[PDB]
Amino acid sequence: KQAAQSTFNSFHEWAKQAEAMRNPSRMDIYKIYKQDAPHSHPMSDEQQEEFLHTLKALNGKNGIEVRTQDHDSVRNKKDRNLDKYIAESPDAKRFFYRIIPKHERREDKNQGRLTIGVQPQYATQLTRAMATLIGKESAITHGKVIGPACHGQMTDSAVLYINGDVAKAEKLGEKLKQMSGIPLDAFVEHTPLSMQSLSKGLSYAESILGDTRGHGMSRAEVISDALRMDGMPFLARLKLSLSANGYDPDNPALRNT
Repeated sequence: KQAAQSTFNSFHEWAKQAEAMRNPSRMDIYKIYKQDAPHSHPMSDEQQEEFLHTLKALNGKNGIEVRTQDHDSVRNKKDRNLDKYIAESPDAKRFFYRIIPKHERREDKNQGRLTIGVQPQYATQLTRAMATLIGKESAITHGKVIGPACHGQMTDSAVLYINGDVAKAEKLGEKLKQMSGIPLDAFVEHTPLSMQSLSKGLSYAESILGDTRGHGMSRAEVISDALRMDGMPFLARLKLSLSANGYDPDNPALRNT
């Protein structure tokens, strides 16, 4: 409720900035969300290398696999050789990696997404904790982490994809924090627009209908719709656009009902 209010208000602010623009495109609206990313200076060269080496060390152990999310690798079924990709790809420090359980878990059409924000110096530690948590918790279908050169500069540097609701995410979040060994001050105070803050560095949002546009683009498009409606206050149009698009009109982070 209080959670819902803070979340809606950041969504509404975003929407007002979109509304102030002249004939804004969906992409324009989306860039406002992208522009609001945290902007940490990257971890050092050695820290990046330690990150890649940890990925390779994690891959294939304790029920976990790590695969590049590089599109070319994926479609060619080449994403199954982590060590070779890191060795050769000039994008290895930049692209996303997914952390998956050895035995694939079916995704619900409606998933929760837990976004985790730590200082880039702790990315490796977080990644280890994510792998352990994914190993143990079958509610989590997979995780993803951005390459070490970009960790701390994206709205989505680290994400867990969860079959479950906000309560399940809260529990996994508190679990992640207590088990990671990462100092509490090292979590980054930042909540992406229209996501619900669970605690410092932990933000939650829900996706529907098997959506894969991503949280920013999906909520950007709710705003576009509201802008296209007429005859009602802008505030009511946003709430109506949320409902009509399947989200909770009082908490844009959540599915409707």
